[PDB]
Order: sequence, then C-alpha cells, then structure tokens
Amino acid sequence: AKWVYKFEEGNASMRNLLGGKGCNLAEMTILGMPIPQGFTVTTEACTEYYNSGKQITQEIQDQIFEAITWLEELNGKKFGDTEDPLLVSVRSGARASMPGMMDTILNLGLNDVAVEGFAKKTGNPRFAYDSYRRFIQMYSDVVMEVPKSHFEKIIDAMKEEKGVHFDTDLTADDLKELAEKFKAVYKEAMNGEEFPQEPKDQLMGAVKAVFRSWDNPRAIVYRRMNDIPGDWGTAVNVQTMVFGNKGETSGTGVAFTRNPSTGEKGIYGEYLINAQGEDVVAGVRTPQPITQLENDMPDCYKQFMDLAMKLEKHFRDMQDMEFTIEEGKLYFLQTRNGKRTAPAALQIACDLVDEGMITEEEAVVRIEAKSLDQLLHPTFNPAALKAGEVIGSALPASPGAAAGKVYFTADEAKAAHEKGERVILVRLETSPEDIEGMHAAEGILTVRGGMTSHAAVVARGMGTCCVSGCGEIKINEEAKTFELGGHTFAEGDYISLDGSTGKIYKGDIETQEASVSGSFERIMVWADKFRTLKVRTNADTPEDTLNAVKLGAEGIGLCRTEHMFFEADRIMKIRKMILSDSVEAREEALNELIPFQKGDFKAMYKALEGRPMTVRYLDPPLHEFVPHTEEEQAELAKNMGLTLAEVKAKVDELHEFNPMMGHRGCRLAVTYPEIAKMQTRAVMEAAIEVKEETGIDIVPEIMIPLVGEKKELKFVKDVVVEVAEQVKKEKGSDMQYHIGTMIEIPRAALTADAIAEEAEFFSFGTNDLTQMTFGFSRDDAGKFLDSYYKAKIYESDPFARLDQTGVGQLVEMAVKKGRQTRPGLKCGICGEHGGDPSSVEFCHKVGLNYVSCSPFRVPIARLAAAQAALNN
Amino acid sequence: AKWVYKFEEGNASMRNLLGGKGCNLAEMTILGMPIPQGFTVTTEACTEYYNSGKQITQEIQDQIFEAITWLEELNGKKFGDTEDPLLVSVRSGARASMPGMMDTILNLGLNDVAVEGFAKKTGNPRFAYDSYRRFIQMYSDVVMEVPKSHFEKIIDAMKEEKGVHFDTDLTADDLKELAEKFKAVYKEAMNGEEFPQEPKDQLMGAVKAVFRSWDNPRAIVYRRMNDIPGDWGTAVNVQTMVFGNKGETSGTGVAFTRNPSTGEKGIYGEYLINAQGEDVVAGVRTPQPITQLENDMPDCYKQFMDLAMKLEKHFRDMQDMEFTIEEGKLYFLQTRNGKRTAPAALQIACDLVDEGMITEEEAVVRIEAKSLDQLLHPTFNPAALKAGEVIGSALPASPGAAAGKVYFTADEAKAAHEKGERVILVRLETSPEDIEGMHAAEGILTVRGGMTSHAAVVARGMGTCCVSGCGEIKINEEAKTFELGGHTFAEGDYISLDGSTGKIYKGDIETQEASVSGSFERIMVWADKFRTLKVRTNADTPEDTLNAVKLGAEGIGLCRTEHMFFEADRIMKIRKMILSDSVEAREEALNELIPFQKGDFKAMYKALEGRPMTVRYLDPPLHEFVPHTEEEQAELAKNMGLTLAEVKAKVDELHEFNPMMGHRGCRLAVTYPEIAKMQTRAVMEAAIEVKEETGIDIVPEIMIPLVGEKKELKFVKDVVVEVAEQVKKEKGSDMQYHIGTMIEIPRAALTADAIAEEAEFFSFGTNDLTQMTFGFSRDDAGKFLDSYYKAKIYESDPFARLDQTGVGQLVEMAVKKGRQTRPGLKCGICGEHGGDPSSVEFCHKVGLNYVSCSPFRVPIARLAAAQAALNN
Ligand SMILES: Nc1ncnc2c1ncn2[C@@H]1O[C@H](COP(=O)(O)OP(=O)(O)NP(=O)(O)O)[C@@H](O)[C@H]1O
Ligand SMILES: Nc1ncnc2c1ncn2[C@@H]1O[C@H](COP(=O)(O)OP(=O)(O)NP(=O)(O)O)[C@@H](O)[C@H]1O
Repeated sequence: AKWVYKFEEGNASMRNLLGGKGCNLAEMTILGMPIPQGFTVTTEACTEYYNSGKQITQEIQDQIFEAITWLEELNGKKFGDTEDPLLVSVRSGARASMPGMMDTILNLGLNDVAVEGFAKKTGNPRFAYDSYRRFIQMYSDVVMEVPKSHFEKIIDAMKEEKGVHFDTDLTADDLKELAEKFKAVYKEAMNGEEFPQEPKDQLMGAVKAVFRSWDNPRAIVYRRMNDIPGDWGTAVNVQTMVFGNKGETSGTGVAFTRNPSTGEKGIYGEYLINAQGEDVVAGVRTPQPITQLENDMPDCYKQFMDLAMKLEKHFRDMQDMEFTIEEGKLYFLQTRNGKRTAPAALQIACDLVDEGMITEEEAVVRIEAKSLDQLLHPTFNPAALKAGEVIGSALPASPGAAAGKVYFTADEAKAAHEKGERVILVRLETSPEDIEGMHAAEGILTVRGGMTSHAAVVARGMGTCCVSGCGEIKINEEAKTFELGGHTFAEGDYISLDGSTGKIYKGDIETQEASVSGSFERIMVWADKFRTLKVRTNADTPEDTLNAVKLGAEGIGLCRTEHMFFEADRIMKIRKMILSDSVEAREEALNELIPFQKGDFKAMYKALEGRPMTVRYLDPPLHEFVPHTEEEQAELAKNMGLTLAEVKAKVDELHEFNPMMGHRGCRLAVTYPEIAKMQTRAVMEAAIEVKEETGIDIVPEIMIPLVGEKKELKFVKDVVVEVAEQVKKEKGSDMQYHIGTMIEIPRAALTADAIAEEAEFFSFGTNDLTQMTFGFSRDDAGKFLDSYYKAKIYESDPFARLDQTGVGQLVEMAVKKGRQTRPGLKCGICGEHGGDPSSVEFCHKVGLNYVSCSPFRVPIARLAAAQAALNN
Repeated sequence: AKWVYKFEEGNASMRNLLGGKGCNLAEMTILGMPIPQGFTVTTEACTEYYNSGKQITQEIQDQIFEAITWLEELNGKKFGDTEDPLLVSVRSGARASMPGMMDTILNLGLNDVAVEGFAKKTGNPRFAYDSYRRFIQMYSDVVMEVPKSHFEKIIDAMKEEKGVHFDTDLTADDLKELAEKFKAVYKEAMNGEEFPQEPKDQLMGAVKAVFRSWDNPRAIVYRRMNDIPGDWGTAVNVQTMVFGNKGETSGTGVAFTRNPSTGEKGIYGEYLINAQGEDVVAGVRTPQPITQLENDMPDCYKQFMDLAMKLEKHFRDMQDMEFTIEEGKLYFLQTRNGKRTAPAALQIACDLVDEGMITEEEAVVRIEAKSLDQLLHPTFNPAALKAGEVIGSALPASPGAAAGKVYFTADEAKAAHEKGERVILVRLETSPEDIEGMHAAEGILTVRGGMTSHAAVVARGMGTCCVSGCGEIKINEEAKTFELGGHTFAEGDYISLDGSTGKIYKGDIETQEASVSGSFERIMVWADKFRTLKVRTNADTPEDTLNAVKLGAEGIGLCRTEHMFFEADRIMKIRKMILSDSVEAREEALNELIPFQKGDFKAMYKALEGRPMTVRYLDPPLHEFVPHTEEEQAELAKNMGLTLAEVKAKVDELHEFNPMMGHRGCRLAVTYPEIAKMQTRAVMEAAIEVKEETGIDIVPEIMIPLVGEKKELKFVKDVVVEVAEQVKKEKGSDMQYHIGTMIEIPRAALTADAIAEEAEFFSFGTNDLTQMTFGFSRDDAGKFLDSYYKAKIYESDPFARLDQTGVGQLVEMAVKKGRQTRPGLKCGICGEHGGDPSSVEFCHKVGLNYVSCSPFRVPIARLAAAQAALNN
C-alpha cells in the first residue's frame, strides 16, 4: 500500500506517520503557506528498511520514484536532468524533535553535467558550484563517512591561498575547483569509487542513509537524555529545493517567535545573506541578528512577521522556524515548538495562559519537567563578575554562569567531568556531534555558529551555558591550546563564561546561590493544585530539611541515620559496642549514643514542623564503622584495653566479600536487636518533647531497611514497638507512630502480601531494588554501562530512571499485593528515581501516596506530579 | 469442639489430628493390642493453645479432666490418688515422626503422699519411690528448666556414697533420699517455689509444656532437615502407666522389625529389665539385646514377636516398636515406620516388593530420596583398616566410616566443622539433644546408650555413623580428654569409627571411593520407568561426565568454562589478554587458547557419546584471572615488558566492591566479544571434528550467563552466530547448535516473554537468583542464618531447598512468560537445588524439561524426579 505521502495529503495529526516535520510540513502547506512542495516516506518504511535488512523493497522504491516524477511535473523540471534540472533536499525527522541529531542532504541531483545546465539556466555559475561543492560536501559526509574537517579545511586552505575571508568571495573558478577536490576527497576516501552521477543513485542513497541517521551515535545520546524509545524510527522527507546561495536579496534564517533564553515576547533569531540553511543550523558559519533582515528587507520580514504569529496561534505555542528567501521571495521550510530554557519554558506558559491562548492545564502539561534543575544552577557573584578579567565576548547562545577547566573535544571534557572536574569545552564549531561534551560541561565556548544553530536550541534545552561565534579565538589543536584576549589557554586552565552578558573571562569566577523567580511560582500553584501525589524529600539534616521545605516539599521520605553513628562524638560509642563480648556490653555502649541522636531527632523535628518523616534504621554492615587503619585500631584497642590483635581480628571477622549483601540492615537488627531499640528511644523521646515543646503534633514513622521475609520484619518491629511503648509509658505520651518497611529486595515485593501483614507502610527504594533486580551494583556497573548505551541495549540509566518494564513490575506487584492484605496502606518512592518524572508519573499510576526526592528536585517532582495527574 | 479423643475413638487416618503417636494408639487399640488405655488431646489444641497467647481454654481443660475421669473408671483408681492413685504418661508425637525431638513425661500423678499410698498398695517401696523420683525428674526438666547435668550427679553422688554400681542397687530409702534432693534441686531454681503435688495442677502444667515441646531446639533443627512444616505442632497424650521398673519379671524395651541400618530381615532391637522405657530411649543407659528377653521370659518374647510381624504386615513397612513388660505381662506403647539408613531403606523396599506386599511404584515413593547421599560415602581403605590400631569397641548403632578430630560438646564439634574440620563427637551418652553435632560429626562415640536409642535412630536416618555404649571410655570433660584402651585423647585428636562393627581405631584411617549395591541399581530402574524429568549433571571434565553418566545422568546440564583459564598453561594467555593494549593484542592473545580449549571440548565430546552438554561461557570478573599478591604481581610484568606500576595499575583498576554484582558474565562479552568468538570457535571446531570421527551426532547447547535484558543476549548471541557459521563454512558442516541463556538475574524471569524470543532455552541457575531474590550472599550468610532458623524466621535453608514461595514465583513466571513466545522452549535447572527432592518436585510440577545436579547427587535427582512424577 501507500509508503509515500504528499504534504498536501497530510496533517499535523499524522505525526506518527510522517514525523513532526512532514506533519507540520503538510500542515504548513494545507495552511496555504509558501512551503516548497515535496513528499514524505513514512516511518513505516524506516522500519521496513531494517526488516528489509537495511534495504528498500522494489515496491517502496517505485513509489519514491513515482512520487518524484510528480514533483517534476509540478515544478516543470526533471530530476537531476541535464539542462533544466529539478533539485531536491533529502530531510530526516523522527516522531519527536531531536534537533540536529539526524542528518539531511541538500541540492540532491547535481551531477557533472547538470551543474553546467544549472549554471547556464540561472546565468549564475558562482551559485551552481557552491551548491555542488555543497552536495559532495553534505552527501559524502553523511552517506559515506568522509568527515567535515577535510571539506572544512579544504574550503579553508583555499580561501587562505586565495586570500579571501568569506564563502561569498570564491570564484566559480574556486568552486568548480573545489567541486573537483570534493570528489577527489570522495573517490579517495572509498578505494577507487567515484561520486554517484545518476540522481536515482543519489536519491536512493540518501533516503537509506537518512533512515540510518536514526542510529547516529549523537542521536542515541539525545534520546537517552530525553526518554525517547530508540525504536520509533524516522521518516525521510524529499522536498524540492529553494536556493539562498543566489545572491544579496537571497538568504536563509531561523527564528523563535519569542525569546528561548529569557522567555520574552517578540521575534528572536538570525539570518544569513546569501547562504543555504546548513551554515546557520549546523553551527558552521556565524550569522547576524534578525534585525538585519528587518532593516534591509522591510517587506519579506513583515511577511515573515505575520506568518510567524500565525503559526504561533495555529499551534498555540512559541515556534522555532526554518526559512529561506530565494531572490526576495520568502519561503517557510520548518516550524516546531522551540526548545527553550526552563526560565523561558515557564515565562512563555504564564504568558500564553495570561493572553488566553492556553489554559492553566495546558501550561503545566507542556513544560519539560526536568529542565527545572536549571532554575537552581548557581549564578555568578556580582562583585566577582564585575572584577573578573574579560578576555572576549561572543553570543549569549545559552544562559548560565559556567566556570571550568577547558577541553578541546567532548570525550575528554566528559571524562574530565566524570573525574570530578568542572569542565569548559572549547570548539571550532557549535555542533550536535559534541553532545557528549555539551552535557558534561558546565559551559561551552565556540569560534563560530549562532544562537539559532542546532546546538544552541539544544543547549538552551539541557541547561548548558553557551557563548558562540567567538571568531577572535584561535585553536591550536596539536598544541592543545587556544588564543583569545592576549593569552593562550592551556588544556585544564580555568575560563569562565556568562551565557547572559556574553562576556567571556580568563580565570574561574565565584558563584553564589540562585533566586527563584515569579512565573516559576505562578506555575507552581497550578501543578500544586492539579497534582494528587505528595512531594516528599530525601533529607538527613534539619538544614537539608529547611531547603526542601523552602522549595515546597511536604515531608522527609527517606531520612538516613548512618551519620548519627559516624561522627567523632559518635563513632567511638558504636566501635565500643562492636568489640563488646557481652550483650549488655553492646547495649551499654550504644546507649552512650542516645543523648546525641535524640538531640539530632529534636533538631530535625524542630525543622520539621509536623510534616511526616520516614526515619531509616541502621542500614549498612558494622565493618563500615570499624578502623581499617592500624593507627586507629591500636588507639581503639587502648581506648578499651585490648590487644591490637583482637581489634584487627574483629574487623577481619566483620570483613566481607560482598558488602552489598552482608549481615547488614534488617539482618543486623535481628542478631543485634539492641541498635533497633536504641534508635526507637531517640526518635520517640525527641518526637515526644518537640511536640510537647512546640505544640504541633507528631506521628513518627519508623522504617526498616533490607527486608525480604515477613517473619523477619516481624521479629524486628516487635522490638521497636516495645521500646516505643515503654518510652510512651515513661513520658506518659499517647503518641501515634508507624512502623513500616523498605521494599528493596524483590522477595520483599514478590511477597508484599505477607510483608503487609506487618508493615504499616511501604517505602520503595528502587535505587536498591534496581541493583537486586538487574544484578549489577551502581558503582562497578559504569564499567559496562556506557558500552551499553552506545550499543542500544539499555536506552536509560536504570539508576537514574525507574525501569518500569522490569523493576517496575515488582513495584506494582508489591502494591497490588501489599494493599490486598492492607487496603489503607500508604506507599512512597524514595530513590534517585523519586525525582525522575517518568518514575514520578508511573508512581502516580500504580497508586503511590508519594514520591521523595533530593531537596533541589522537589519542583521536578511537583510539576512531574501535576502532569502525572492531568495526563490520566 | 472435640479437642479430645480416647484411644478407642481414633484410627490411622486421624494422623494430622491425633498426631502420629495418636493414630497409632488408636489404630493398635482397634486391632485390639495390649496398649495401655490413655487418650489424645488434638493437634488443633496445640494451635488453639498457641493462638490463645499460649494458654488453655476452659473447654479444652474440661475435655481433659472428663477423660481423666473416664481414665479413672477403667483403672478403678481416682487419678493421682493417695491410697490407690492413677499414674499417667504425658506423651508427645506430632503428625510427623521426630524421634525424641519431643518431650514426654512418665508417672504424672505422684507426690509425697500418693507415693506412700502406692507402696502400701503395690506393697513395693523401692519401686513406689523410684517412680516418684522419675516423675519428679522428668517433670522438673520438661516443664521447668532444670538439667540432667544436675539430677544425674546427685544420683551419682549417691551411687558412690552408698557405694553401688547400679541404679537397681538403690534401696527405697536412697530413693526416699534421691527423691527429695530432686525437689531441693527443683525449688532452688523456682524462686522458693517447690514441686507441685496437685494431680490436677501437675496435669495442666504438664500439658502446656508438652505443647511447648514442638518448638524444642533439637526439634527445630530436625524440622529443618526433614522439611517438616513449622506450624503443624503436636498432639498430646495422657496414657495409663504400666511398669517396667517393678521387678525381675518386669522391664522395658524397643525392637525394629528389620535391621534398620543394613536392612537385614528379622527382629532387631534391645531390652532392659527393671526400668521404664526412657532409660533405653534417652540413651541414658545401655540396654542388652532382646535375645535377653528371649531367655528370661520367652512367652513375652513370643508374645512380642508375633505382634511385630502382625505390625509390619498391617503397615506394609518395617515397623519401629516400643514395649514394656509389667511383671510377665507385655504392653505395646508405640509403633512407626522404622527410620533406616539409605542402604536399609533400599533393601526393605526391594524385599517388601519381592515378598509381595508393596507395589513397585510404592517402593519408590517412600524412600527418603535425599538419603542416597550416604550411599556414595567413602569406604575405609581395607588395607589401611587392616592396619588400624583398634583400641576398644561397642554397639554399631549406626554404620559408616567416621573419621576426624574429636570435640566434647555438640557446638565445639559443629564450630570445628564450620572452619572446615571433619569432626567426631564424643559423649557420655547418645542423646537427641546432641544434634548439631550428630549432623556435623563424621560419626559419634558415646560411653553409654543403645542401638534402639533416640539419637541412635536419628544417627542412622541422617546417614551419620554412631558407635554407642563403649563402657571403657572415661571422659574428663574438664581437661577435655578421654581415656580409652590405648591412651587419653585431647580435644582435636584424630580417630576413626567403623560404625559397621563398632570397632574403634586410634589414628585417622585412610578412605576410598564406594560402590552401589544391586539394590540401588534395581530401584534406579523403577525410577526411570516412572519419572517424566530428564536428569543431567554439573560436570566440567570427562572424569566427571563418565561419573555422572554411569550414575544415571543423561547429558550435561552445566559445563563450566573457567578452569580453561584457571589452569597452569592457560592463565598467562588470559593474563596476556587482560593486559592487552589493543583489541588486536586481544584476539591475538586469545586465539592461543582455542587450541587448549578446543581439545578440552573434543575431550568432553567423546565422553558424552552424544549426550547433550550445556556450555556456560566465561562468568567471573577479570580480577579473578590475576595475581592478588604484590610478589605475584611483578613476576608477570617482566614477562610482558611491563613493571609493578603497570601491573598494579590494572590489578588495582580491575577491583570491585561487590564482584558478585560486577562487570562479569554476559556483561563482559558486551565490551569484549573477542572471547565469545574465541569460545564459540573452541566449541564449534571441536564438536564437528569429534562428530565426524566417532560418527556420533552432536548438537551444542551454548548458554550465556547474567542475562537480564533481551537486546543484551542478542548482541552476545549475534557474535556467537557469526563465528559459529564461519566454522561451519570452513568445515563444510551442517551442525545445528542452540543458543540459550541462564536465568539467574531476576530481571530475566520477569521479562521471560522478551528473553525467549532470542534464547532457545532457559536454564535455571537457581543460586544467584536466590542470592538476588533474597538480596544476600551465601559466602556471607553464616552471620545471621543461625538466628533466623532458631528464631523460626527461615524454616528451611534457601541455598539448599528451592524456595517455592518467593523464588519459585519467578521460576513459574519464567517458564510461563517464556513459553508464551516459544512454545517448544526447553528449560532446565542447574543449581544446588537440582539435587534437592523438594526442589525437584516443584520443578517437575511447573514444567522443566529436566534437572541437573552434581554427579554424586544424580541418584537423588533420579529417584526424586521419579517420586515427584508419581506423587503428582
Ligand atoms: N527543500 C529545501 N530547500 C532549501 N532549503 C532546505 C530544504 N530542505 C531543508 N532545507 C534547509 O536546509 C537545512 C537543513 O534542513 P533540515 O531538514 O531542517 O535539517 P536541520 O534543520 O539541520 N535539523 P532539524 O531542523 O532538526 O531537522 C535547514 O536550514 C533547512 O531549512
Ligand atoms: N504409659 C506408659 N507406661 C509405660 N511406659 C511408657 C508409657 N508411656 C510412655 N512410655 C515409655 O516411656 C518412653 C518415652 O516415652 P515417649 O512418649 O515414647 O517419648 P520418646 O519414645 O522418648 N520419643 P518419641 O518416640 O519421638 O515420642 C518410651 O520408651 C515409652 O515406651
């Protein structure tokens, strides 16, 4: 059946068939707009391809060519024809937006003859070859593997030798020449083979390699970053060209109907006099401000002006738009919802709602939950900024205060950042090839490329400062240095940028905390209103507490209690207990902890103010609390009066093949019910008084880690209660208090109906359940983990994102089961997953009471709650 | 309800309710044997009791005393009266036969007063008073907690002060003496509270206790061994007492209806005049052969014999019977299927099946499959035994070559077997309390006790050797020595024990392999004829295939690949490989093993003779295939151009916190597919060659470990399928092969449906699965497991008995979801749960094509796969 569609034959509501591109392309057409005519091979073909074993069925290929013919007819020219040839572009696009990640080829169907036809038919040879070097360039770079630098340097070395600065300055001589060299590049790079002369070769060649784009390395990166199933595929758009390389009254631009950094109303973008779209999107040549095209083409801009506010309305959201003017005749190639900063993200929403185009529901919904992390990135200290040593100033591509140490590629910057380093990456061009870098880096500095460049839209997206098109940079790539201002910067040296001023700095500038702005707060009342999951916070100190509470969090979900045991005033008391041979001896020494931890629990409860807290009883194994240093073993052995060969014997004894799975947690509490009881008293006595002290009521939750058998937790909770019951009788407190569990071990989940006979609550630590379920531990894992992403085996970080398909089955089962035995059972999530919005939604969906996250993630959790509800 | 049944009110089928010892007194009473009329309070009382916060209800209490009144009427004696009292036995016997794991009290209904009325009645004060110190004893111990260490000394402090060598020798006044001191002993520990003289209060206090028995520490251990469920509890019996301790015409005993060790046919059992059963039973005295009762009183002999033969006949099973002569009269007290050894248990069945009394089927179902482990126990080297310095000798109460270092208490013995010693237990007596020892002991040596004893029997069932009743020995528990014939021995001294002669040996006698009787071989036939499961083995070498094979093993279910690097001529290569700077350096270093490994398979392929083999690829992390010593480290560097700095650089890096959850197994081939190829080559080449030579058909199974994702196994599998077809092209081979996957990560059995699409078989490596379903290690589970069993947290050992409840869930789910996409899907299990009968059944029942257990456990799988085929 139909593998090929015509723009007119389609609409925005046909996105899964033709992409966001051909579905807005079609849409733009059906809007009557000046959109160059073409067709789309649907994402079904892409699929057929991989199952046609990276090939095109005789059927799907005839439809392509059959459709091409159709374009000829309409245009009045034949494909890659000899004299008056039809010229096409071969564009990609997935179901979703992944700016500059996949590839596109331009001017497809110029052979060795047609360029002469072309030259003569347009009476413009400068133009013909520019478009032909451009074909061999793009085509060979993408269809084959021949990299840009080659073409980038050749097109370089030649303007040098020729003593020219701009592309617009090469003669048709140099371009025909360059044409020759570009095919030399090709014929070379591929042991003999010469550049495909038949457009039916060119055409099929592109379509295929654009399907292939789907799995570019960089594409697999953007997809993980944004939870995109690597299986969707991409459609290939075949669109009849419109040429901007045709002179002064011709040229190419891209724009956002509103600011994508600031959020501000009114056009934003760039344009490039006499140029094809690539140079601009592809961060290859630095273009000028859009105000130019306004000034020096007051008409084509007024037209563009209208059509932009059309599309804004038609789509009811701020749009990024690709366009070309060919000889004073403006053309719209693309439109989409611009990827923006979170600060921007929010401003627009409030705006559109305020104006009246979108509701308060549509707002909360569209916002990319994760970008909220940006809103708490530290900004510069004014005085420090005002004293930093300016060395230069380029484009404010992406906002942010980025102080770091320079690397000249991505893989390195990433590694430097994955060491502990704060990295600033420095690059010739603004590229989506460097996405591994841009993400790693605190900041990005480039010599060329504009804010409209792909990378930029995407950098504004992730939350990476950018400063682009700094043509005053020299990059010394053998030396691994670069020159700007007066100096030369060595790899590792501190530069600092400001994606807001644009001004660049030698050195490393101070950063203070950041302010949370208005619209943020407006947005925050809506989610808060539409959501039904409560947002907790993983937090172990009153201070961590105040921070989350300030952001707008409702309780502590996980409050870990291992630091109460670690600290100088602490670590002795516990160390004593471990070396105690008598049980009373162990009791006795832990006891000397009680005034300490109770004073902790009071400091917390004070900060807490009646919000719930799930306190986490002692997690890890004793050997985490013993001295592995002989210095502190001998000291210890005197502190009590033993031979160092007993304390050394104890550790040795407590030591473990696998720490992840020792006599730890609930298995510990069992053999040493004493620690259980001790923490019971502190919590209770701290709770009771701080209620008696503040008047605000408290209902302690007590959480037991690493359970997996009902009878196990049974034994343990029986202890706690007694202690809670006595502390009560003593004090004479009627105080409600809950005892529940961590569901972190599968069997705990698998038997959730047994466990629930005991657990008053369930707390899901998928951090730990994901280790157990997967079989790898967080740490040692990294060893394969990246080799996995690049290979498409895990399309998400199981420790960063709750693996619903597997780990998730357990999460649900433990709910469906736990609640069957106890229907009014509360459940929470508290991992790192507790703040990933995929995890957050899913948790709203399998029936959670709450999610808990890091203080500074509470708002990702709150908006991610807002949307989990509305979307169901 | 009817919480109480007269003996006449019951039968065989009321076993779960009357308990075992219930349905037997009922059964036997109906057949009308000389059973002393008593009555049975039901096992449901046990439950009601427990449930009732461990108290007795009014109705139960009422139901008891009412029969106590019926009990009087027949006896013509008002219970525990003063002039002519009614004296009862309060006995315990669960629905399961846990010999002497349970308490029972003799002679309840006696006190200072009633004792006197008895001696006036019975006109025999030495007896009258003996039985009041007995009841005083057996009560103080069971209901309270006073130890036999005490009582058994004041008794000896009397047989020394009164200068007698026997208990018989003691005048009624020593007993008037021995009696009170006992009460002195009792009160001492009861806070100034004395013995109860309440024929009523004594009863309730006694019952309560007998119900409490079910959770007896020995019991619990015994319930962990024979898989008895921990919720069944115990029924309780109050029976009229007859008297073996009256005179020279009275006496007690017990006798098997066949040799319970060697299965020999005919009567076997001992006897003791002038004592109540407990003497023989508790292994507190040494009895004489029943040959004795044959000369003394041959009517009672001949009475007894007949009923033993009628008893076997009625139960179609070698009975274990208890009798007590009260003055020329005989009285049957007890009966049960006679716990035997694996030897005997095969014997009888074949005999019973011959004779014409049990079906071929039956023969199978009722052989404790797990016992066949004794079967392969090594036999004392005959030449080395002909040398053996025999020092003394006694009752061969249980068979076997027991050899190892001696300890004086159960725990000293067990704690020695933890470290890994081969221990021999040395005891005053054979007692059912010394169990942790009987389990960990290679055999046991007691000064006093019979072959018809409690512990004795439990020794035989376990397959544990026991030489009992060696009057010679003198234990010096202080110094921890014993003086026997030759010399005095020290805690740890090596000796051996021929349990088949009860001949002792000074020294650690050399041992050797053992064979299997034609009786085993006969049963093995009846196994296969009846089982649905196939059975393979965990085998790495031709020696161990050949071994497995001949035991019944069909093919191999799990061949490990590790030694192929472990080994001498192998390790340099993987060591050469790890340190390889290039993939090229790898492949190079790698291909050098192919020759080594290739034969290592051609080897196994002439050994399987067509039997299928499951080949696990490499599993561990590289840090295992390196020198973990710093001397070790440098020596390899000198051999490959490097230095300590370069070696440690690796050996350091290769380090993981938890290597169980490490970059290992399937995750290795992801980043180093060079091995997968290498391994695929070593196998594929060897297969055909051998297939082509012998002319036997060979179809390789290949199994990838630590798979938890579908895409994950295909990548490794794709690597495999290329090398495989590359060899097949080379050799012009059509050799089909199968690529399956272990299932040992929980995320695989979860997503079974996805996995089976790529994997041609599931193989259940139950062991890491357990370790991960439980969230803990086995190498590390010593430190709490003990608590857990003792505390009843865990009933069974999760690393030996397949956990049907939790882990079993994933298994089913795996075979379900798995077979939903590959109907033909073969799945087998290779754990240590592949030689556990209980585990095997669940496997049978769910649909595992086969089971695979270690070569020396194949006869257990066989029988068990046979039993479970039937019993389902
Ligand atoms: N038929 C065409 N005629 C003239 N210019 C075109 C044509 N098709 C695409 N372009 C331009 O060439 C550049 C590349 O096309 P495009 O398919 O949008 O890829 P991209 O913009 O680089 N990445 P993305 O926008 O996310 O798909 C853009 O500037 C387009 O506007
Ligand atoms: N009413 C009785 N009269 C005489 N002897 C009795 C009586 N009741 C029990 N006995 C004997 O006392 C001894 C112990 O009692 P018993 O209830 O059988 O526990 P056990 O044999 O020691 N262990 P178990 O076999 O598991 O129940 C046995 O030797 C009995 O034969």
